[PDB]
Order: sequence, then C-alpha cells, then structure tokens
Amino acid sequence: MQYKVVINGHTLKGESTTEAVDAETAEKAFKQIANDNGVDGVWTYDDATKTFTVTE
Repeated sequence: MQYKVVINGHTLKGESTTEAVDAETAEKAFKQIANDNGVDGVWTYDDATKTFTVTE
C-alpha cells in the first residue's frame, strides 16, 4: 500500500512516500525521517488517504 507523510515543520515542509505492507511499517519509516531532520511535532494519521501528518 502507498503511504505518505506530510511534514509541516518549522523549517522543513514537504512530503515523503513509501510502499509498505501496513501502516505500522510506514509509521516507523516516517518517524525515522522526522528524526533524521530534527522535526519534533505532533503526529496524526488519516487512514482515508494513508497519510501521516507531523505538525511542529
């Protein structure tokens, strides 16, 4: 399944996508991306669009 993270950061604004078997797998990948970029925000998940949002 095609999952996406929308990054609403103070400095970094954008999106990343990954193919994953489930949302738990995708989530762990997107949290590492946020960690790698120092993005520290609140996480929400929208399963209608398989999209995570992290909002700083």
